[PDB]
Amino acid sequence: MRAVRLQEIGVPKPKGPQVLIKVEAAGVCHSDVHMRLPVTLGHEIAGKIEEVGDEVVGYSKGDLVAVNPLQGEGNCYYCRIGEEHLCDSPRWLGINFDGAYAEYVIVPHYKYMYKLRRLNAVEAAPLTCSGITTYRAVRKASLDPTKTLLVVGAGGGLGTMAVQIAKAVSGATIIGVDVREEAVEAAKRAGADYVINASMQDPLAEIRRITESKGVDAVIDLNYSEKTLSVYPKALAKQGKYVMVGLFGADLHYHAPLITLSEIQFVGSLVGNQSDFLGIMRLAEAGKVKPMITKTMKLEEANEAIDQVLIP
Amino acid sequence: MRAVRLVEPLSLQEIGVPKPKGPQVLIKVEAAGVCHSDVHMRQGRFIVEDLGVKLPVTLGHEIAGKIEEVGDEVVGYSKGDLVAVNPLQGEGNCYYCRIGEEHLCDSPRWLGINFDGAYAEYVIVPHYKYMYKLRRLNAVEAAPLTCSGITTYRAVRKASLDPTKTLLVVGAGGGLGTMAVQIAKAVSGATIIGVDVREEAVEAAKRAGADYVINASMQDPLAEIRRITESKGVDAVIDLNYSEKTLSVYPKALAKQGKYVMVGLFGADLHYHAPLITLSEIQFVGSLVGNQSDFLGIMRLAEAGKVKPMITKTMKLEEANEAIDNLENFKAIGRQVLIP
Amino acid sequence: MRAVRLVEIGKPLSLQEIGVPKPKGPQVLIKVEAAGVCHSDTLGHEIAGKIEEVGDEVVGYSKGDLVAVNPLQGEGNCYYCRIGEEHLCDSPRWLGINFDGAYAEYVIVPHYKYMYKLRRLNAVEAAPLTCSGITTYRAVRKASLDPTKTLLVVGAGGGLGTMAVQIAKAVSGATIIGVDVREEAVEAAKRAGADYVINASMQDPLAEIRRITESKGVDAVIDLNYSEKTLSVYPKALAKQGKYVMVGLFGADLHYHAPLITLSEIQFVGSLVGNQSDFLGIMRLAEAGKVKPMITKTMKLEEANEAIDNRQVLIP
Amino acid sequence: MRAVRLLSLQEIGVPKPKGPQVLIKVEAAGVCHSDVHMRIVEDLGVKLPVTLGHEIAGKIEEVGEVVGYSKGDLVAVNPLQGEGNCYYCRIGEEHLCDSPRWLGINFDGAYAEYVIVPHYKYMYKLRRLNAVEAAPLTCSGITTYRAVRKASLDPTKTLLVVGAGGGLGTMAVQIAKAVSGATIIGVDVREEAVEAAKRAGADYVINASMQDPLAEIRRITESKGVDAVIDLNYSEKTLSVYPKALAKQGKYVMVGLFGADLHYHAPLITLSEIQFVGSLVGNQSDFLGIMRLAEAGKVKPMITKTMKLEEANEAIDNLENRQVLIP
Ligand SMILES: [Zn+2]
Ligand SMILES: [Zn+2]
Ligand SMILES: [Zn+2]
Ligand SMILES: [Zn+2]
Ligand SMILES: [Zn+2]
Ligand SMILES: [Zn+2]
Ligand SMILES: [Zn+2]
Ligand SMILES: [Zn+2]
Repeated sequence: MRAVRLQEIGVPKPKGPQVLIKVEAAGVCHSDVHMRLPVTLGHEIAGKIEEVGDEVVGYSKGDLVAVNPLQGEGNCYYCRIGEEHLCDSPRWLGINFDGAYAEYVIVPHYKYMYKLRRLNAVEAAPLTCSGITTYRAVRKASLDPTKTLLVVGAGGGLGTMAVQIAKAVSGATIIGVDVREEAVEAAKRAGADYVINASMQDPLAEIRRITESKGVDAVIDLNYSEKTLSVYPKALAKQGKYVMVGLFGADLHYHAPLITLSEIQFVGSLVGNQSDFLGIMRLAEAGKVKPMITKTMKLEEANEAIDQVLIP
Repeated sequence: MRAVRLVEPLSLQEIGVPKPKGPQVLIKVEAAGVCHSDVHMRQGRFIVEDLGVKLPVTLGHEIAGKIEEVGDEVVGYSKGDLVAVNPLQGEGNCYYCRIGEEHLCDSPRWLGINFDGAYAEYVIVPHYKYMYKLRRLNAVEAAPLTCSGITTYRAVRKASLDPTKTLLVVGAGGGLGTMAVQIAKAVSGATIIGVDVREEAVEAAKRAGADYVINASMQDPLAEIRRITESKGVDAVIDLNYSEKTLSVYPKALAKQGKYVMVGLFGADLHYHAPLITLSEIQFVGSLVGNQSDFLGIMRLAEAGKVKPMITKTMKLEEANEAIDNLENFKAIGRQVLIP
Repeated sequence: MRAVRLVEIGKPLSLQEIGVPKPKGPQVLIKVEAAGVCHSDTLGHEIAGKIEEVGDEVVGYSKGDLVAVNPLQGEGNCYYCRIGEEHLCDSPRWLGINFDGAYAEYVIVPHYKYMYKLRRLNAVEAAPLTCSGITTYRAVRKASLDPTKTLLVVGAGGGLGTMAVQIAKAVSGATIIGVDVREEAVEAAKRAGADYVINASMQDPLAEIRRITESKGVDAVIDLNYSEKTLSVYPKALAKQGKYVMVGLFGADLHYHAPLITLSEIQFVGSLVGNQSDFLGIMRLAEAGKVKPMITKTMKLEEANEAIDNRQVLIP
Repeated sequence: MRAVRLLSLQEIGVPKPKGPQVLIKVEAAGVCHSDVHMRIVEDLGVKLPVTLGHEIAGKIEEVGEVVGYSKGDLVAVNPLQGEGNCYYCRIGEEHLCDSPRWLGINFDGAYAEYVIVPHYKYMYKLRRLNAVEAAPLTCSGITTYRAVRKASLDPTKTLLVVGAGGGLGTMAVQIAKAVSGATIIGVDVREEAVEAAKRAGADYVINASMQDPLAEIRRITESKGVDAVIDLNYSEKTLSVYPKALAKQGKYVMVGLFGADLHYHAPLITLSEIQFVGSLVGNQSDFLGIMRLAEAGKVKPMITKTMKLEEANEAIDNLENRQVLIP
């Protein structure tokens, strides 16, 4: 089979709880940029089951599935308490284990799969990464009907998904902020109750009016920047939670007395566990959260994409 | 009655004794704790602009004493009862008051801050529900609990501890530190590591109940923490009275999902690389005071003897300015309590 | 002013002519525009109207303001008031129960903090929320729902049922199964947002649930105005770790085999009213249109006895 | 090797550990009332014969992929292991798995000289405790630790432990004392039991044979009642009496399998927001918690009586009328 690695290799044979998948969709995201041994990339997997190991239960050849790529070894503290995404020595498909940048891919254990019924491989693949990430980020915001949330860059891919999830799972008031009329509009279509265009308005001033000067109870900053970190924490209400997600090389700078006086919290997040995967997939399969705007490409265009869902 | 008040140093005035009406309670002060917060008060910063403070005002937010007279609406308390008081009282209408976090009230009634406090012979408690009847503790032992006790109790709760976790208490040999160690020992089951910089402070942390203690002046603290936790790091850090140094050092001891609980008002900034926060799911959380639930918790622990009173130094009401000076010039080791 | 009051147990309410209280301090005098009436029934615990006058200590409210009121107010000193669960206060001040209510032209609200400024809703639309809204909002929270769970609402086509369906739909992301006992009630459950619906008087509820949940059962059941029948049937639909939230006051007992409880880690939990946080939540949702007002029937204050005889909203 | 299976003593072969499996040389096999019931097919899909013993502790004889463990290590084992695909396994509640692998129940247990642990992650290296002290913790320890967590205790609350002087009761008292800060009231029916509850750490003890327990509980709690009751091995009597001691919002944590029904007036439940919650076993988090406590000496081992592997049936008989078998 073909395989873009960090070639023409052989097709692994599934044994035990393993499952061999015929890749129908291999998502690509900025994380693949940080990657670029040998190792096949592709941590956003979706496809049809080609063959299952003798021990596999509940799945048959032909089944359409999406896969949770981050799998813990089980013995460490994080695996034991149920936070395997924070495993000390994880098995990460497309990162430290061969991924979906190929015609076929092996899933260590069948429990990490999710049978697709409503979505197709292309619509699901991105959910195994951005979906899990965003779903956990909303969970960390600790929202309820009495609260108001601010989603930064609400008109982007991650932003609209965050708005959709928050609207489908919390009942909180949602304020989306972006910088272009188009994005602001995308944020509104995602379900934001209020939208702000930082390019035509002072977001803080607008947020202060919307919340009657209280500020927001949570901010979800997906793919934060030095700019966002210096601006949006100012919008936090007392006890507000600033949920940061991403890997940009920037530092958090905040006056300590402001944190203690207002009991604010800065919380980080990046990926997610089986519970997060189950949640986003149930939502997507129910249509409560729509698939990301996607652009399909060929497997050979992998490098191009990195320079988007690849279809073997 | 006599009363030391902030008029613009504090001045000893001779004002009248308020008469309790309705739910109000008149208390004959037996103990008036003094802490660094009173230094901020005397400096003005932190009050008139934001806290609605209107000079002159009797300071003293750490109250304990005997009930002198009660309002006709007061229920469950009688003259002669010995009580401690929760000084932070919400107005009720704001969001924080509605969700039960009145200490974060938009316009609180704060005894000793924007309402007359205990630096006097008598003090009025707006509503009797803010008191706690003492049975085991005396006024002197209880007064500091209304401030440092509530604060530390809440900080421990924010650490989200459980039997599978390990906590690090920074400056574990100090007043606040030993209190945090004791509370964590009594309410969580977590492994407790105390760190300080002096042999006597380190020993005090041990006596407070710490499972492990570290003298950061002798051993590299981070390396010892890694050894004790077998490279995992700690699940929480409680940094009471944080400094520029502690904030730059201890967050590095955090395990994945670790929570760094900062308490205090020192003029310093938190500086941390964002990718480190997201990769490890760490959290930086602030705390300063506490609500009725926090007060209820610390008083129950103290009354049961599960948490010991702070090392105290009793002084007279007229020595209020002196007590506060000892705090400005950091020459006041030991909780100073005024006995009117 | 006019005011229908309970002058004698067993006997009917009497329309007396008492004086209009004068608001002092934090108190607020409301010109009643809507006085809800429910089975729980100067009475009137479902209050909504315009502010007539405010006490000298009132802040944030002015005469003319349209407001809804949380009738259950704690004394503050007891354990429950201290931890923020004042609805379970040991000696509460309950408007319309042990304190004069809204069955009159004017009513005094002990403290302004218990009010909520109406901006989208009118008095009639809001009054019911101060009771059924709070109750249902808290019941949904106790169900501990999330997107991977499924909720069963019993009697989902009724007034409380449709409200519970709407709230669960607007705040949880959970799959919702609604069941009731007559077609009009069933169709109403669908309109309320239930993903699946069932008529228990026409078919066996337990088999359908099994099918829908693919034999897992439901993660939570909210049994509004439970009965001897519901309690003997629906707990059987619970999945492992399922929570059975019972709401109501009917004279019936809960009877369940203990081993079934331990083996599945199920929980039976009761709920009846709610606190300031629940009131804040339901008002926020209603004012935002995320949950619609109850179907109401307006009547006159004089018809109090009549209404109790038979959502009916009295209007002075 | 010898092995008492479903009881008969057989002479079967010693399995060979492959992959993540671990072969343990059993040094302690706890026995509890659950084995009375064992001695399940149509349900748990039990394929007879099967070696009992779900309370495992011993030395690692051989490791299969195994990482972090070596031959000679002393370990205790979490016997309840989920298959992974079901809802409960996915959300981290594998003890409630739809099709679990349960050592000593539907998989060969410790009633033998050797036993296979499917995956090494279910073990816990012993440092302070010996095999005999640890074995019971894999069952009663996990169970009681989870029951205490379900009580939702905190320093502002008070807990009542029923039968506080028994094996499970003192365990519950000790765990609650070490992990919550709640005030603890232990109740029992004999002077000696009441005494055991006190030594366990109870702040207050009640001899229900001398004083009316509900009355004493009200006096202690100043008429509020308790915020939680942990009723380990409940009976028809406990369920009819103690729920009356619950304060508003109180949680009645029931644990056990006795054939009794819960009977309570609904209005009482709704008016007080009380909760009846069941529990029986526990997950990896529960195992980690109880073992950390025990290994730190914060919770003491159960009073134990060691016996021979061949006395398995006798041990179970004794229950029908903490015993640990030593191969
Ligand atoms: Zn990705
Ligand atoms: Zn791991
Ligand atoms: Zn102080
Ligand atoms: Zn307030
Ligand atoms: Zn009503
Ligand atoms: Zn109360
Ligand atoms: Zn057992
Ligand atoms: Zn399972």
